[PDB]
Amino acid sequence: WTATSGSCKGRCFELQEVGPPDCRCDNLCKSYSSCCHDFDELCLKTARGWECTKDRCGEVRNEENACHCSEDCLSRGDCCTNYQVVCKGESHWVDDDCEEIKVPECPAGFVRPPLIIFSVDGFRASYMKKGSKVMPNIEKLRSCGTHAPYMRPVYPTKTFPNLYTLATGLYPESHGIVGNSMYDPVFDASFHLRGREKFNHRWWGGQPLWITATKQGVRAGTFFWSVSIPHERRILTILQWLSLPDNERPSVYAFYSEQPDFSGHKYGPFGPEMTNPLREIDKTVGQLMDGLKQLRLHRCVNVIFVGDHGMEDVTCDRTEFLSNYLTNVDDITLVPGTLGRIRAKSINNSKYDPKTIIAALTCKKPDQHFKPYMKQHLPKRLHYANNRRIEDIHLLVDRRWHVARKPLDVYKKCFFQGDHGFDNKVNSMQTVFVGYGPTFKYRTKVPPFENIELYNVMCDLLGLKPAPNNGTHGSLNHLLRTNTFRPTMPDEVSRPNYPGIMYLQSEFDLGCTCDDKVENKLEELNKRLHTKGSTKERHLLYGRPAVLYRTSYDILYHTDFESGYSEIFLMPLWTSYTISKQAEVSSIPEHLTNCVRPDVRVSPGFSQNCLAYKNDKQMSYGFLFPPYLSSSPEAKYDAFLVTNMVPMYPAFKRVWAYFQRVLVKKYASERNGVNVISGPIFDYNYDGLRDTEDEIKQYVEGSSIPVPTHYYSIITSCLDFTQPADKCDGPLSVSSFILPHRPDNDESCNSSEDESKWVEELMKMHTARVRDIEHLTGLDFYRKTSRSYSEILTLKTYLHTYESE
Ligand SMILES: *[C@@H]1O[C@H](CO)[C@@H](O[C@@H]2O[C@H](CO)[C@@H](O[C@@H]3O[C@H](CO[C@H]4O[C@H](CO)[C@@H](O)[C@H](O[C@H]5O[C@H](CO)[C@@H](O)[C@H](O)[C@@H]5O[C@H]5O[C@H](CO)[C@@H](O)[C@H](O)[C@@H]5O)[C@@H]4O)[C@@H](O)[C@H](O[C@H]4O[C@H](CO)[C@@H](O)[C@H](O)[C@@H]4O[C@H]4O[C@H](CO)[C@@H](O)[C@H](O)[C@@H]4O)[C@@H]3O)[C@H](O)[C@H]2NC(C)=O)[C@H](O)[C@H]1NC(C)=O
Ligand SMILES: Cc1nnn(Cc2cc(C(F)(F)F)ccc2/C=C/C(=O)N(C)CCOc2ccccc2)n1
Ligand SMILES: [Ca+2]
Ligand SMILES: [Ca+2]
Ligand SMILES: [Cl-]
Ligand SMILES: [K+]
Ligand code: NA
Ligand SMILES: [Zn+2]
Repeated sequence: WTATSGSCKGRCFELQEVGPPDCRCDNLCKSYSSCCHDFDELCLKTARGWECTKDRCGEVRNEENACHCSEDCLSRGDCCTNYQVVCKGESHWVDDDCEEIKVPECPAGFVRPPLIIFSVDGFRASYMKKGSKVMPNIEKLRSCGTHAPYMRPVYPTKTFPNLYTLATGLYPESHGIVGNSMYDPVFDASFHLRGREKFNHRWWGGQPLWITATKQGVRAGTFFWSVSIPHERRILTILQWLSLPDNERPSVYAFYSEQPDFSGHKYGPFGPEMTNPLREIDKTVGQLMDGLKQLRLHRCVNVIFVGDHGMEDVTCDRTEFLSNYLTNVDDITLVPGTLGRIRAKSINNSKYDPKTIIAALTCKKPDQHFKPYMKQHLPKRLHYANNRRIEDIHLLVDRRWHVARKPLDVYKKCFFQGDHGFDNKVNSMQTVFVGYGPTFKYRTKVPPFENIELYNVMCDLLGLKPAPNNGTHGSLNHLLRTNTFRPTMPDEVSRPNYPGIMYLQSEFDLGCTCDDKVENKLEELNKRLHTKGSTKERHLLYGRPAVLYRTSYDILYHTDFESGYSEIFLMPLWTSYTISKQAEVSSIPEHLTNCVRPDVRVSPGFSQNCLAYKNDKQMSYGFLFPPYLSSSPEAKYDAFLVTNMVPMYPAFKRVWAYFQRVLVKKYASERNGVNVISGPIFDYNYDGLRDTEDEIKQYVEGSSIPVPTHYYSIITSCLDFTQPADKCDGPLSVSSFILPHRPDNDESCNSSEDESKWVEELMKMHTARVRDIEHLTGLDFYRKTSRSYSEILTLKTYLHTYESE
């Protein structure tokens, strides 16, 4: 209930929104159906349009008018944005040459440069080049400011998850807005774009930028706009707020455009009808910049032009129907479209089995355009599992496609030609970033980066301390002229032991065997030196990783590789080795096929054993340092040490062996040497963080050997590939993966074929940032380089996406 017969006089777009049944005059009153009776008359004036004309110059102020052309308007802050151009012979901002903004040039009384976030829904990254002729204002922001070729959205590439990630720096699984539509089973309530439940604050986790600002004494304009408030009115409202007295004036604002998304759905990302919405957005940016220029704020404000996601071609005919795969289709609820989320229609259904639903949806049609997953098996780079609002069963849908439950759903609701929501690596889902102003760099292009990083930078721009978030603070320092954040490397928590030879062969009763009783002082001092770490600078090129949690571990040196061996998990946390361009792949000799050798530096009690693997009919083993890449027949023996062994399903060993035998050498050949660090990951609770030992749900039968959920590798070389990996003078290049350690290859529909036809594609699907591996292991990599730490943080957030240009 609203007493809508209070008034909006003097209250239009009030920043402190008032409590029911007192009526409202804020940005969102329309959305709540709670505006005072006179809101439209007083706050949504339209009389005479949005532009000054020659006859209106120096007019008498008429309060009915949408904006003003009178002499007093500038003091008041409510001139039409083109007032100085029409009435004072000024030029439009877009027609002025750009000039470096070295320092904020702000009116007296401004304590910090304001920040204006200009957010555009569905603005696909390629619009910057493809629409450049019709977007002169945006092109000036882009060419004169700092820009990335594209910005990576989060998954799912929907509006609400992405705007709220922008606001918070958090993955959807952490902020809780995991879709445009959601069921929370704790609340037993549903969240939808249309309706009232989305207004409840219990949906919205983390701490968005406007709250961060308020908590720290920085006033914020309201970020949200009701759809019926015209764009010119949103711009004029921001320009009036900027004219408030110092004590009332916000320092941070957002504008939101529903375009070009709205038209993109109807006409496709590049429909001829798309030109007009792009023109209209540009004119809005123009009105803002002209308006700032009139207020002498155009070299004072930092402006961010940013999108939430792109737009792909998707039509009705490109729909897969679950009714074509499932006989029980009415016993499930599907969240449909450009992703699928499945749960049971009724929690009282005891015969609902997710395992049989997944099997019925797996590799059933030759060109099947979606892939089912238990959410914990989704690529770790999506960070899309650790929320009760995300259903256990997920469908990753191919770009250009929809999934629906039954044909009736699609023709009882062709309407649309564009949609979005797909995997956030997909080129069509990429969006835009431009920063322009005194705090951003001048005429600078930066590499693509993820939208989770922006909250930290917006905090830097405003002098705020960010709430804990998923950005890596410092990794975007290269966007900024000043206000950079200078972090220190985290402190190592556990120091390693460096064990020497302390055990006799016969102390080990591991059920292991090796044919190694082979027979010199020239070569014996040599092997001892290698065991003392003489080759370690070749194989540990960027220093040893730091262990950031409490544990007991040993550094083990060898001719070809160095490892940090966990006495708790009975295997390496990490294994590091360098493979030059010239290196040769050899085979495992016949005599060594089932060889596993005791490591006389490590107690039998801290070792794996072969009997456990023999007993465990499901589990086999592999090696972290590949025997195939040994430098010599003699060095090869080190690769068979029980301390280089890890538990591996036979199905996974196909993957691992092809990676180690074929791909490592291929990358060394393509990149001029590679350094590789590989290791296990344990993430049984799918939270993206390193498990403690008491979280482990599976061990090798009858043993204390924990089974990894994933295996990682980080493959580093010189960015200038004319220099070998081990003699690199400048910036580095990295690609990494987090491969799921699965007992079958059901994920890969073509896995009955030769590994050359499917393994590399699997690895590409599971591409990862070094930072993702750090969260999952509690390690910190690249500790000893000569590069600036900010540059290393950028390297650690890099994701190799394997999309064309
Ligand atoms: C991305 O960045 C974010 C931000 O840094 C990282 O998320 C953090 O991860 C931390 C580790 O998991 C986590 O710390 C926990 O906090 C608990 C207190 O939580 C409340 O307070 C904070 C601060 O105000 C608040 O932000 C939280 O908000 C969450 O929960 C509400 C629901 O009420 C949501 O609205 C909101 O969206 C958000 O949800 C997300 O986080 C939770 C986990 O907290 C998930 O379950 C959700 O799915 C969703 O992802 C909270 O309101 C605190 O109680 C925890 O302490 C327990 O665990 C520690 C381990 O050290 C143990 O020592 C303690 O004793 C304690 O254990 C006891 O409780 C157990 C569970 O009930 C029980 O089993 C035991 O027996 C014990 O009695 C813990 O410290 C932090 O909250 C979140 N923050 C956010 C914002 O999500 C994230 O990890 C990063 N991601 C990656 C990949 O790096
Ligand atoms: C989602 C989400 N999360 N945060 N925002 C605000 C926002 C943020 C940011 C950013 F980039 F700076 F972060 C930029 C713009 C916005 C504004 C969004 C907006 O005006 N709309 C989506 C229309 C009205 O929508 C609603 C939504 C809920 C309730 C009532 C109305 N939107
Ligand atoms: Ca959107
Ligand atoms: Ca975990
Ligand atoms: Cl959704
Ligand atoms: K076995
Ligand atoms: Na398969
Ligand atoms: Zn959309």
